Amino acid sequence: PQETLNGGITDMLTELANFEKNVSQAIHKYNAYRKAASVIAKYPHKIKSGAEAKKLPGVGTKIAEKIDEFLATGKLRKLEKIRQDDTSSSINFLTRVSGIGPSAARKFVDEGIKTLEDLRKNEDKLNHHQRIGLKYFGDFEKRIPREEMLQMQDIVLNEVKKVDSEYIATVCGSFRRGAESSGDMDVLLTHPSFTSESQPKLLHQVVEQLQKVHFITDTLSKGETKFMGVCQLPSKNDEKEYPHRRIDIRLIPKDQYYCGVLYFTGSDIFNKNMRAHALEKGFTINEYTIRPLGVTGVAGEPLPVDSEKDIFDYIQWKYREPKDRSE
DNA sequence: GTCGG
DNA sequence: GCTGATGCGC
DNA sequence: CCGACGCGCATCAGC
Ligand code: NA
Ligand code: NA
Ligand code: NA
Ligand code: NA
Repeated sequence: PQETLNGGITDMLTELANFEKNVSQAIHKYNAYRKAASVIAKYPHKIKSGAEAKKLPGVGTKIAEKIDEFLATGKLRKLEKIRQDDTSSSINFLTRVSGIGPSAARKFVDEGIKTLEDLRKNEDKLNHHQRIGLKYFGDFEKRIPREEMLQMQDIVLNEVKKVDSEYIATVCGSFRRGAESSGDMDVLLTHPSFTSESQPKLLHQVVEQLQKVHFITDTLSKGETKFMGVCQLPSKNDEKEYPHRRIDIRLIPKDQYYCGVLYFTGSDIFNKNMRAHALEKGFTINEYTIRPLGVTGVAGEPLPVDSEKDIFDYIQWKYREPKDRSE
């Protein structure tokens, strides 16, 4: 299907989704709208009525009614109204800043802070994360072309190996599945010395080396097992500099590493299907391990996993290449 | 808002 | 000061 | 009808 097919409807549902999440603070409604937009975005036909759309899982009575209004009038009165609402449109907007969620956006708008310009004039009211989100507001909304992700991976793999050749690092996400672009860089890291029964500095050493070579430019958060920050590729001589990008690095116990790589590689639809299969096969798979299930539903100890394939073998599933994990 | 036990 | 709740992003 | 739809880190709220 193509955007122009039911783009009006999916755009409408997505906009409704955002107001539910950022203004009404109804996360489940936010996801209901997203689910509806997704199922419709995959429908290979230009919808002619709400009834037609209602046959799709995720589209109920209310969304069907909204589709009827949109099809007959080319808009939704409720959406048009909230769109022009100064307060709501501002709260919704501010959450685009990383660090500013529904609560913060609401507080800011309540005190007259509604724009980036306003945020810029009120630095003392923003925490460290929010300040970084503001500074890179534009860059963070740009996608990362695969070619750049490759350049970024080169650097990450090189520096990690440089700190300790025994580290194992894997860039996951859609990138690992072959995507032509990514929204950020997700790095999974492990070390043989680190197991579930196991140093509290394995992550630090890597983050530090990446900062030393000036790849990592800012830190949103950093703990013993998870780092979230900002990075930027070196500027091509006198050529325009690259935009700053979001990068996360997670340290995971060796014995849980591949369940992690499998999970963070996705896609989400694939994960859902694989776990479903695992269950019907007597196994339960989460991001950390795969465990057998007894005849009464009791989970046993986690099974040994030394590769993604081990996971597939357990559930009698043929190994699936990342490129083929779209679903 | 949608689904389903 | 410490402990648990909350916000946030994923 | 009516409940469902996980966790690390930064920071706050309460003691
Ligand atoms: Na439906
Ligand atoms: Na935000
Ligand atoms: Na946001
Ligand atoms: Na070595």
